[PDB]
Amino acid sequence: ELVMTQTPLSLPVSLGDQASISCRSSQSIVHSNGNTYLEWYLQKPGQSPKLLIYKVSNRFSGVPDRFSGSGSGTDFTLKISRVEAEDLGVYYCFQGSHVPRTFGGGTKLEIKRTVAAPSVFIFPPSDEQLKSGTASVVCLLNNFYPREAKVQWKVDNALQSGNSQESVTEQDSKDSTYSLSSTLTLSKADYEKHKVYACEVTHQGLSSPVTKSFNRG
Amino acid sequence: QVQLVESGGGLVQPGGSLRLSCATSGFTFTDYYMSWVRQPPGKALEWLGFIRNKANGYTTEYSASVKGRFTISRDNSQSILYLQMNTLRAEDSATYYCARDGSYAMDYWGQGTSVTVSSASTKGPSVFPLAPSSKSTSGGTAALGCLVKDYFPEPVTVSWNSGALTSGVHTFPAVLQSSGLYSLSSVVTVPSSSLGTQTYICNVNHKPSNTKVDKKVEP
Repeated sequence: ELVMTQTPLSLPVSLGDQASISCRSSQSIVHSNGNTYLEWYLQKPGQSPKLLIYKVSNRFSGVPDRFSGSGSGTDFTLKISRVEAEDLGVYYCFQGSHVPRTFGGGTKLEIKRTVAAPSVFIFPPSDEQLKSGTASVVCLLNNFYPREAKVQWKVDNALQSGNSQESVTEQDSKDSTYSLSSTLTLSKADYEKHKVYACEVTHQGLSSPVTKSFNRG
Repeated sequence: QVQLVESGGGLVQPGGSLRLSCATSGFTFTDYYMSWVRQPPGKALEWLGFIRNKANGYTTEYSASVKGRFTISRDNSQSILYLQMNTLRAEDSATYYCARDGSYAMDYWGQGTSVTVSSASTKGPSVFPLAPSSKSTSGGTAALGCLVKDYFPEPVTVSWNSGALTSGVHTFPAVLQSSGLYSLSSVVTVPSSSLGTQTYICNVNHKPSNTKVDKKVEP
């Protein structure tokens, strides 16, 4: 029956600031003994979840005091103050009073910083891959912020659609920036048929869109 | 000194079975409720169930999504926790974690174990170099890398110059292509004036298919 609503799903915030996450339950969860079993966990990329807060406001063993939880009955809150790189990850509230126990939907906390332009690069397919009848052209967008960025591929000036995929790294631990790779996949025959391959980047860190290219020649 | 180590995960055909284990140490095992939680790639944590402690006869509880299919059990003499998974579906693919239910919560967690359910066979990856084309802008730093294409299942690991090269390295998350195989690229920055004089090698390791390739990225 019980439902755990955690918001916001995503939450940007800059260094030193305060982040607050909410968690509501469709139904009260306090025990007769006065104990409220509402917890807060942090899961950093590639790691297992780690306990932060237990029984609404108790702070676990290796947790800096910047973190603190509060709340009553059906409304609970987690407040982080003076954020910093480390704090990056996904936070979850969890109700352990009722069975089945349940996790909130999660909150991805990201570090917001000063706009940075990406350094752009393009890579032609290796002769080695062409033998297989496939040509992958790669465009790399390095160290930029915000995450938002658009990448268009142009082959002999003609815009491409439906044959590229993008992949984004996690916010760098040091500088808080992202990196992105866009791969355009064509058949060998199609690649040999054209000459100019260009990667055009649009980002709120570039006055006018940057373009990198090469000639199959 | 509280530790939990899981094992047992891997690739399994659909409708198949698998038993996950979590060997614990550093605390009185029988005193605690123990839980299993899972996380599908890119999604939220999901509670699967718990098994009670000695004072409660080690009875079990389950989430609605696995009740009837997954069975939790424990070997108290060896202090091992188990998760028997039957009639496996594709949506059961995820990283599974066991947790000790201490500190009035889930205070110590396993390192997690990956489970992939699917009929697709173990396939090694093709490794191609990513090198700057004949046109190398008159800048300063030159990027280079490796394309690790069409492999299954995850995951792949990549390093440069036997770990020697680490700064400015970015190994992207793998994406599932139009077909069903995965692929990812790893890249690294370096000085434009260095591409030729020095040798850059990307070490691709893919345990699921015993592949270990070292691709020399030549200009």
